[PDB]
Amino acid sequence: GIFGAIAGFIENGWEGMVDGWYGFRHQNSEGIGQAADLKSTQAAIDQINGKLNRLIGKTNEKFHQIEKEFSEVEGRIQDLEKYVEDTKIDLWSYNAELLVALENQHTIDLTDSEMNKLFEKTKKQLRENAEDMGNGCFKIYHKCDNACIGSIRNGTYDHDVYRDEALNNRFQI
Amino acid sequence: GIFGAIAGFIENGWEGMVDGWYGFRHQNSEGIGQAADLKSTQAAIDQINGKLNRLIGKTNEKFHQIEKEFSEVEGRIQDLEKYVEDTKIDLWSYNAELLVALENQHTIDLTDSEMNKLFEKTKKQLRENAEDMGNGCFKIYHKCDNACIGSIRNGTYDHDVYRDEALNNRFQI
Amino acid sequence: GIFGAIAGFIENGWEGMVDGWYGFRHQNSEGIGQAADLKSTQAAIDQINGKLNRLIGKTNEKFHQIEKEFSEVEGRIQDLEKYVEDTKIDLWSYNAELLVALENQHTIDLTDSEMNKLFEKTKKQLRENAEDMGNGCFKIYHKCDNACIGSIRNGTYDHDVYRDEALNNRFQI
Amino acid sequence: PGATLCLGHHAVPNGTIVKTITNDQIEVTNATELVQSSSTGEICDSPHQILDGENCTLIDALLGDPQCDGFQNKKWDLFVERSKAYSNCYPYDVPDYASLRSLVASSGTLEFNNESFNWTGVTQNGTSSACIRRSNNSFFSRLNWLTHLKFKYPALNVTMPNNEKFDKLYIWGVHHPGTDNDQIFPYAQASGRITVSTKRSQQTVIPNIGSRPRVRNIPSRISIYWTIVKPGDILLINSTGNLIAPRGYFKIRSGKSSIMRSDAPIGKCNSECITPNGSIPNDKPFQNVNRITYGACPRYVKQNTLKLATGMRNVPE
Amino acid sequence: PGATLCLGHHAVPNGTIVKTITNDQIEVTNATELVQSSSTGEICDSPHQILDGENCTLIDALLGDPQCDGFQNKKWDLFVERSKAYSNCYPYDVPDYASLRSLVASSGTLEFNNESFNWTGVTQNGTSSACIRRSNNSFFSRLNWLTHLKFKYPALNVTMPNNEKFDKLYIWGVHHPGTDNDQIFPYAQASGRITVSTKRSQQTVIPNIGSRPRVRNIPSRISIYWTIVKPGDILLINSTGNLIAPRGYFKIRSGKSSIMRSDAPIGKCNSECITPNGSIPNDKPFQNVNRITYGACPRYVKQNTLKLATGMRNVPE
Amino acid sequence: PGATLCLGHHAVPNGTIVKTITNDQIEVTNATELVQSSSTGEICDSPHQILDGENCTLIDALLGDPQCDGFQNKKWDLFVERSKAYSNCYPYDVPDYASLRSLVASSGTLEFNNESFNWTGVTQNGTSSACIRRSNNSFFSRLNWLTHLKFKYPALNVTMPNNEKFDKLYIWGVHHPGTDNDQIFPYAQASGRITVSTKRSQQTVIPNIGSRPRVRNIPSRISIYWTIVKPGDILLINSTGNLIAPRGYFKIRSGKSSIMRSDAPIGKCNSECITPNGSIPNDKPFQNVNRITYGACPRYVKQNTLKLATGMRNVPE
Ligand SMILES: *[C@@H]1O[C@H](CO)[C@@H](O[C@@H]2O[C@H](CO)[C@@H](O[C@@H]3O[C@H](CO[C@H]4O[C@H](CO)[C@@H](O)[C@H](O)[C@@H]4O)[C@@H](O)[C@H](O[C@H]4O[C@H](CO)[C@@H](O)[C@H](O)[C@@H]4O)[C@@H]3O)[C@H](O)[C@H]2NC(C)=O)[C@H](O)[C@H]1NC(C)=O
Ligand SMILES: *[C@@H]1O[C@H](CO)[C@@H](O[C@@H]2O[C@H](CO)[C@@H](O[C@@H]3O[C@H](CO[C@H]4O[C@H](CO)[C@@H](O)[C@H](O)[C@@H]4O)[C@@H](O)[C@H](O[C@H]4O[C@H](CO)[C@@H](O)[C@H](O)[C@@H]4O)[C@@H]3O)[C@H](O)[C@H]2NC(C)=O)[C@H](O)[C@H]1NC(C)=O
Ligand SMILES: *[C@@H]1O[C@H](CO)[C@@H](O[C@@H]2O[C@H](CO)[C@@H](O[C@@H]3O[C@H](CO[C@H]4O[C@H](CO)[C@@H](O)[C@H](O)[C@@H]4O)[C@@H](O)[C@H](O[C@H]4O[C@H](CO)[C@@H](O)[C@H](O)[C@@H]4O)[C@@H]3O)[C@H](O)[C@H]2NC(C)=O)[C@H](O)[C@H]1NC(C)=O
Ligand SMILES: CC(=O)N[C@@H]1[C@@H](O)[C@H](O[C@@H]2O[C@H](CO)[C@H](O)[C@H](O[C@]3(C(=O)O)C[C@H](O)[C@@H](NC(C)=O)[C@H]([C@H](O)[C@H](O)CO)O3)[C@H]2O)[C@@H](CO)O[C@H]1O
Ligand SMILES: CC(=O)N[C@@H]1[C@@H](O)[C@H](O[C@@H]2O[C@H](CO)[C@H](O)[C@H](O[C@]3(C(=O)O)C[C@H](O)[C@@H](NC(C)=O)[C@H]([C@H](O)[C@H](O)CO)O3)[C@H]2O)[C@@H](CO)O[C@H]1O
Ligand SMILES: CC(=O)N[C@@H]1[C@@H](O)[C@H](O[C@@H]2O[C@H](CO)[C@H](O)[C@H](O[C@]3(C(=O)O)C[C@H](O)[C@@H](NC(C)=O)[C@H]([C@H](O)[C@H](O)CO)O3)[C@H]2O)[C@@H](CO)O[C@H]1O
Ligand SMILES: *[C@@H]1O[C@H](CO)[C@@H](O[C@@H]2O[C@H](CO)[C@@H](O)[C@H](O)[C@H]2NC(C)=O)[C@H](O)[C@H]1NC(C)=O
Ligand SMILES: *[C@@H]1O[C@H](CO)[C@@H](O[C@@H]2O[C@H](CO)[C@@H](O)[C@H](O)[C@H]2NC(C)=O)[C@H](O)[C@H]1NC(C)=O
Ligand SMILES: *[C@@H]1O[C@H](CO)[C@@H](O[C@@H]2O[C@H](CO)[C@@H](O)[C@H](O)[C@H]2NC(C)=O)[C@H](O)[C@H]1NC(C)=O
Ligand SMILES: *[C@@H]1O[C@H](CO)[C@@H](O)[C@H](O)[C@H]1NC(C)=O
Ligand SMILES: *[C@@H]1O[C@H](CO)[C@@H](O)[C@H](O)[C@H]1NC(C)=O
Ligand SMILES: *[C@@H]1O[C@H](CO)[C@@H](O)[C@H](O)[C@H]1NC(C)=O
Ligand SMILES: *[C@@H]1O[C@H](CO)[C@@H](O)[C@H](O)[C@H]1NC(C)=O
Ligand SMILES: *[C@@H]1O[C@H](CO)[C@@H](O)[C@H](O)[C@H]1NC(C)=O
Ligand SMILES: *[C@@H]1O[C@H](CO)[C@@H](O)[C@H](O)[C@H]1NC(C)=O
Ligand SMILES: *[C@@H]1O[C@H](CO)[C@@H](O)[C@H](O)[C@H]1NC(C)=O
Ligand SMILES: *[C@@H]1O[C@H](CO)[C@@H](O)[C@H](O)[C@H]1NC(C)=O
Ligand SMILES: *[C@@H]1O[C@H](CO)[C@@H](O)[C@H](O)[C@H]1NC(C)=O
Ligand SMILES: *[C@@H]1O[C@H](CO)[C@@H](O)[C@H](O)[C@H]1NC(C)=O
Ligand SMILES: *[C@@H]1O[C@H](CO)[C@@H](O)[C@H](O)[C@H]1NC(C)=O
Ligand SMILES: *[C@@H]1O[C@H](CO)[C@@H](O)[C@H](O)[C@H]1NC(C)=O
Repeated sequence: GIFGAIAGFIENGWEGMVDGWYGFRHQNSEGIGQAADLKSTQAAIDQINGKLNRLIGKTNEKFHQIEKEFSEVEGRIQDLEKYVEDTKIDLWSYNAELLVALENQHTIDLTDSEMNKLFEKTKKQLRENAEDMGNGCFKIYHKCDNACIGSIRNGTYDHDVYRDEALNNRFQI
Repeated sequence: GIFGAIAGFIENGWEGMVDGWYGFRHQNSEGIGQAADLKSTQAAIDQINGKLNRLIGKTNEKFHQIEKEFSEVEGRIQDLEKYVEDTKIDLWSYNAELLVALENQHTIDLTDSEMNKLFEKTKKQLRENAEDMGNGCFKIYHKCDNACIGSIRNGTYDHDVYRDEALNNRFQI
Repeated sequence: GIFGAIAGFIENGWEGMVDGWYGFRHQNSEGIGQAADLKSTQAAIDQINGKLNRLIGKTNEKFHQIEKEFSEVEGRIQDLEKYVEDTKIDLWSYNAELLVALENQHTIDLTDSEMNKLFEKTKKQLRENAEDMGNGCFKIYHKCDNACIGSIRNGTYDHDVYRDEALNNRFQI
Repeated sequence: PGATLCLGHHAVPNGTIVKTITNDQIEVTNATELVQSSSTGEICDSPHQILDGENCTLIDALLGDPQCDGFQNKKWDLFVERSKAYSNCYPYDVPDYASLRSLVASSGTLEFNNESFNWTGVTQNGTSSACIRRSNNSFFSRLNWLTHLKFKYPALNVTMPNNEKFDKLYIWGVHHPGTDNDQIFPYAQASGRITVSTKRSQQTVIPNIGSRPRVRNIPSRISIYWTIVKPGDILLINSTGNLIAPRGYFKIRSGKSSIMRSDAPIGKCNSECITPNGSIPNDKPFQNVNRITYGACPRYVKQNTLKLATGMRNVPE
Repeated sequence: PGATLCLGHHAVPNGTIVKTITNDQIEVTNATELVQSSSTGEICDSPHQILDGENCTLIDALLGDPQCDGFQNKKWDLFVERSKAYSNCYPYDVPDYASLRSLVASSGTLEFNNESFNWTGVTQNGTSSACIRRSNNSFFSRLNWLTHLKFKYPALNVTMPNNEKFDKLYIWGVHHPGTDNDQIFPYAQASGRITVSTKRSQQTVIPNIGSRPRVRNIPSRISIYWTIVKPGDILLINSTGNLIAPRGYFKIRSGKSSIMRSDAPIGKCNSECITPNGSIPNDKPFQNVNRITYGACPRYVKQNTLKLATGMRNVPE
Repeated sequence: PGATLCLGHHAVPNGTIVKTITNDQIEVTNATELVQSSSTGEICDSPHQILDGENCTLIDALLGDPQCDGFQNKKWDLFVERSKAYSNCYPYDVPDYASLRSLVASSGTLEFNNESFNWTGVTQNGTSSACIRRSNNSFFSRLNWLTHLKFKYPALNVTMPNNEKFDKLYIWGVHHPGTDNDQIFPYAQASGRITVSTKRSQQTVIPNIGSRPRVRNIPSRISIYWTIVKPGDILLINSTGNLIAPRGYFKIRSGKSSIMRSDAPIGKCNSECITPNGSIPNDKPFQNVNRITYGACPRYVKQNTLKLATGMRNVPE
């Protein structure tokens, strides 16, 4: 939410992307394609596994404790026993509620951040050869076949190769 | 703070904007105007009401508890009673302090984020017809009357209509 | 991490920058230089000192408490004493662990944010006279001696002075 | 010429200071208080059932001290004891006073059923000048002071089964005589012994003859004890003297009931949360009025104010 | 013509609802449960040593009630008391029953060493029809009921030094006779006194003659007390009657041992965390099965579900 | 040609590892320790008033055991009991030893005012060979062992009003004789009874004659009890024998005072926070030295280190 990509300038997610969390869709001369980005996907996943490592399978051994149910009315010492247990349980119940609320807010934010970082990285890569349409798509102003698209996804795209073609197309009348 | 807009590249807020939290000021041929943006304003407000729903009117019923003042010196059991209550109160006092510090830091950050998202959204909308002056204002390089400005605020501005005019003005000598 | 600059589009830090946390490296006609930015550096440092003011030297006076070791087997009341202390210690141990994890995540994020804000601020300042290479460096398309660089660092750079030179160089064939 | 379009945000002339993680003082456009710090000074009589003890402690109403006759069989969500309260009957003590008070307060009722104990061979209804009821020498309404019949006090061996659904609470006592005469006049013999037993319990108590400092001209004391009898079980009272016997039992319930020491007046008003200083609103999540609370209440914290920002950072013109 | 390149993220048809700081309901692609809310209903016999009490309380096994003879010298990580349990020996009570239970449960062993106390001039091994062992009148296996020899019960003054490395735990008692005959038959004289002392402790106990409601046809009672003797220190038993003497001592250990009330069956399975409802998995950090736990367990919370998001916000087509 | 302008951040050759929400090991440029884990091993004598008990427990100094004569009327913020401490007077016990220790430690003073009790008809100042003071048979300095005058010990009925602003604390005792001779020699009669009463309290205590294991050649014991007397109220001592009477009262204060078991030496140094292991700095918010603390101290946590990052993520060349 806090970065503005997921449920923001990206209108919706893609149900047909099942091999990654983030990726690329394109239209060119050779057709309409989809490929997942592994690095952004793994970066989000590693962070979420980070939180899980701290929460799953981390329990604390306790043995002899106080009594916590009673068959007899006894007064003062039993009031104290009950009160201590009730106090404890509210404090942990509070910790659990807060914990999940903050972690969930952070997970939503870091997943939105990875989307944004992928978008920005791709924008810089394209230099003057493309324009941001504002909905997470770039209009690329040169012929860009499947090898060319592939090169943008793998981080090997050389903007100098197409720059002349692109400026001619962009600053046309 | 963390996004750099409020108390950052935006030099100050506007006291004369009383109908929204975020908005637009413009100078054109027809004069100097101000209009609030409702969507960004409501997005920030909904999140803050979010926090309030979790904090206001959510109290916990407690009934018979332990005694917490004493007229007699009694020793061991009274020490334990006092110590339990003192322990409890410090833990809740800690929870309350931390809670407000984190929420306040988050509120400041999410309000800064909404400013930033509005700014970015407007920048993309303008395409090549405007430049970012770095203080949250755009220089628009075409004639832009009140209907045109209105169209940028409502998200209906078509950059293609003015693009020729704008590039001619931008890349002049 | 969450902004994408430190350990992101900036490939690594600079060990030879010892007078600030953030700064500028340049190559021009007059050579290759380095200068730290004081404002971004102080902004990060003030926030971290912020956290330290809340954590260092803030301790709580406690005096007569309960007993916490025992030489005798006594049963019920001793079970309660031990259980209260054990309960307390786990709750504080939890508070300390969570506190440091959140603060550390926030410190990493706000330091990344200051990097990003400096970068963005510099980008806006350059207007159409430079391009973002995607690795935190700008290619500046005009002659830019040490006074000119100095002017970008001090926030006094006037982009209009060089704009003609720069557009001619950028949109060349 | 073209146009200029500036993006921006609001501000206010009068900001408020809040704390954050990185800064103990930052100005925001608006904030709200999370710590409740004031009461009206009244205990609201709704929506909880409030029983004002007035001149009576809970224990005095339990035993049946004459100025507490109005409390008979009353219930309460919250019993309020006043600091002006005082006893005006036979001087007495309760080993574990605090526990008896607590378990009665928590039960939340003074409902009393009379029982007909077979007290053959003793004189019932012993009274004193220390416990005046309706201008006549009297005693605790729930207690039955047994003395001699024709200068003989034979061994008592009286039984009472609990065939009910609930626990019965029996309240009873031992007369500790001040002098030899205070033992001879009522029991016309040397010493008493009291053994109150059940299938699962036994309490045994010896009177100790001896002068105590006078309270309402009386150097003797009564010591009060109690016994709970489960369904199926049976009370057995065995006595050779000095027994302050029960006239029946109290019902013991479980529920939300309690007791609070307070000198705040009771008002005609509706508030969910009660403190000794008066009722308090419960909109806020925290309060610094009193660690002692009853009802749906904010949690007690040491801080007197905690501001939650409800607006952006304030950056005025 | 050129090309279009769209950046994006996945989504799923079936999202789940989670809570956040700003929103109580937001849909994410995936989540996992942090509150464990179910058991199989069995207490797993591994990897903790479980001792099923069956018909016996811990205290009945301690004293040596005949139906608990199988428990002699057993150890346990966790002792499980069943609600069907019942006593079948001489009726008795324990002042501070709860503390004795607790310290024995915590010690985690019933290891008993016999000692030869010099009981010259009394008759040992007194029995009753209330405590049947192998179709014969018997008594508690760890206790030694002393009566008269040739209609005389002289003063006992018996000693036993602790020369061991560990604390010894001595369990002993006082016979409270129901009637005059229950005092004359066993001790053939009027009254007893028992003083159990060490260098650092003394307990003294008077028998009180008096009828209690019959339990297994017996109106008398035994009252059970205990004494810990440190290394270097010495036990001293001084008695003129009514002593239910120890036959030796129990070792008292420290360790991880405890006790739990539960009617759940014991199963052939391996689980680290035990509750009275049965064992539970301990993958999750929180649980709402029972506040009573033994082992490596999730912490008890009031909430029945807490979803942690493990995916981005879900924004379907 | 133009120019290149690179934005960047610093780094260091020697980073440190910290924990975050998403990663248990991330390298930052700098960090600081939040858990204090060391002491110098000394208890600093400033700025709190430290009273080193040396060979004396608090209770021995209270009673007035001869080797503790130097403690008379001393005050303390913190009383330090040493494990080498030992008693060297008449053997004694205290029912609720722990509570008496605690309330005296918390009061923080041994200030004692003598009072002139009307002990007519008995002999004062009884002594023993077990309690040597200045090479002569003596007794506890605050206690007054009453014996017979001309082979008669009449009934005592002595009174003492509290007309002060403060609560008085009275310390007193009962002599439990070892044998018949230990009762006849001092009181020249069969049995004692002690009843210490106020308007609001009564304690009554019977001596029990009986041999205890010898401690400093003595098979008798003294049992120590206490009584608090409010302003307006009156102490009453009623005795027919075996009374170890008070010579006056102790002031009981409220304040910050306490007691700590420790074998650490006292040093000439200034530290706000004391543990049994020695004083510790209190810059850090947490500590893992000891759960037992006195003063302005970091809170005790189970962790031995917690690093707070004070720098950005370290990403070296
Ligand atoms: C600074 O920030 C705070 C928090 O966001 C704002 O304070 C809130 O302001 C709103 C609107 O002005 C208040 O809403 C009103 O609440 C009434 C109930 O108030 C009582 O009960 C609540 C507990 O729920 C307590 O917090 C409070 O102290 C009161 O005791 C409603 O009855 C009101 O409803 C009115 O309008 C509706 C129409 O929609 C009608 O249906 C009603 O009949 C009625 O006429 C109203 O909703 C709210 O109480 C405030 N909250 C808090 C926590 O204080 C400030 O407005 C803001 N300041 C500025 C300058 O913007
Ligand atoms: C929604 O989000 C959750 C959390 O990220 C995902 O659930 C996890 O999914 C993975 C993989 O499917 C699970 O991993 C498996 O764990 C097994 C052990 O499971 C038990 O123990 C754990 C405690 O550690 C409990 O949480 C759990 O309930 C079980 O009782 C391993 O044995 C599995 O290993 C298998 O593969 C490896 C090969 O790498 C082999 O070595 C093994 O032999 C074996 O064949 C496996 O690692 C994990 O348990 C789940 N975690 C939680 C917390 O539930 C969901 O997948 C995700 N949903 C979707 C649709 O993506
Ligand atoms: C890694 O990160 C940490 C935390 O940011 C840095 O450590 C701090 O460094 C500063 C400066 O070097 C230290 O400041 C000094 O504090 C002195 C008091 O120290 C004692 O008391 C504090 C409690 O308040 C304890 O934390 C500490 O352990 C000591 O027991 C002052 O007296 C010093 O003042 C000096 O300079 C001023 C001039 O401005 C003069 O007025 C004084 O007379 C004196 O000469 C000084 O302020 C600070 O103590 C450190 N804090 C912590 C928490 O450790 C590291 O510097 C940083 N590492 C790197 C490599 O950058
Ligand atoms: C100056 C002075 O005090 N002299 C006492 C004298 O008071 C005392 O006699 C007793 O005095 C009290 C008043 O303080 C009562 O009048 C006692 O009478 C009653 C009572 O009201 O308490 C009468 C009552 O009917 C009795 N009830 C029963 C069931 O027996 C009780 C009861 O016996 C006693 O209260 C038990 O403690 O007494 C009156 O006895 C004499 C007596 O020795 O001593 C002078 O020194
Ligand atoms: C109808 C009725 O109950 N009448 C009682 C009659 O029971 C009672 O006699 C006693 O009865 C019980 C059964 O309830 C036992 O039979 C008692 O005998 C034993 C016992 O088994 O308990 C015999 C045993 O050998 C004795 N052991 C020793 C060491 O002395 C014990 C022991 O003395 C007593 O249990 C101590 O309390 O007794 C039997 O005595 C008579 C007795 O007065 O009263 C009728 O009213
Ligand atoms: C070998 C052996 O122990 N034989 C004992 C013999 O010790 C014992 O006599 C008593 O011995 C102790 C020493 O252990 C003391 O000497 C006792 O004398 C004193 C005392 O110092 O304790 C004298 C003192 O003046 C007395 N004070 C008062 C106020 O009366 C006290 C006091 O009476 C007693 O301590 C009370 O317990 O005693 C001395 O009595 C004899 C006595 O029966 O028994 C042998 O077997
Ligand atoms: C024991 O001492 C008390 C205190 O002097 C005596 O009680 C006083 O007795 C007189 C006359 O009987 C009363 O007027 C006083 O009010 C009593 N004062 C107090 C404080 O109780 C008591 O009589 C003495 N007891 C015996 C048996 O002689
Ligand atoms: C005191 O009263 C009880 C109750 O009536 C008597 O105990 C009963 O005695 C009969 C015959 O001996 C038994 O069958 C009953 O089972 C007993 N009932 C209970 C509840 O204990 C007791 O005998 C009386 N005591 C004396 C000494 O007379
Ligand atoms: C009861 O037994 C104890 C233990 O044997 C006796 O105390 C011993 O008595 C001798 C000689 O009088 C002393 O030297 C020992 O030091 C004592 N030992 C202990 C452990 O106290 C005691 O005398 C006996 N009591 C009676 C009244 O006969
Ligand atoms: C990009 O990467 C994929 C392998 O992941 C490969 O199939 C494709 O041909 C690559 N294209 C270019 C232009 O590098
Ligand atoms: C934009 O929206 C406002 C209504 O909110 C309307 O008055 C204005 O005319 C609109 N202008 C255009 C160009 O859509
Ligand atoms: C920029 O600032 C530095 C002083 O910090 C100065 O030495 C330099 O000459 C300045 N240059 C310009 C062009 O302002
Ligand atoms: C309560 O006691 C006071 C003072 O003795 C008296 O004036 C008032 O009338 C009493 N009220 C009741 C209800 O007994
Ligand atoms: C109990 O009552 C019975 C029968 O009247 C009698 O034999 C016995 O002595 C009494 N005991 C006590 C302690 O009152
Ligand atoms: C409430 O009453 C207590 C009495 O102990 C007092 O200390 C406290 O200051 C009062 N608080 C308020 C807010 O009136
Ligand atoms: C437990 O008691 C029940 C009911 O009396 C009986 O059927 C069962 O056989 C007993 N088991 C043991 C082990 O004593
Ligand atoms: C203790 O035993 C001794 C010696 O047999 C005897 O003199 C004394 O009276 C006994 N006391 C008690 C309370 O049993
Ligand atoms: C476990 O047993 C307790 C018995 O008090 C019961 O209240 C609770 O609901 C049970 N919980 C589950 C999850 O079976
Ligand atoms: C403390 O006791 C020891 C050992 O008996 C002795 O050497 C030392 O002098 C004593 N100190 C005081 C102050 O009594
Ligand atoms: C208390 O002292 C009085 C008067 O001397 C006497 O009559 C009575 O028996 C004494 N009682 C006790 C228990 O000492
Ligand atoms: C402090 O003393 C305690 C004694 O129980 C010991 O266990 C602990 O390890 C000591 N800690 C340090 C840091 O010296």
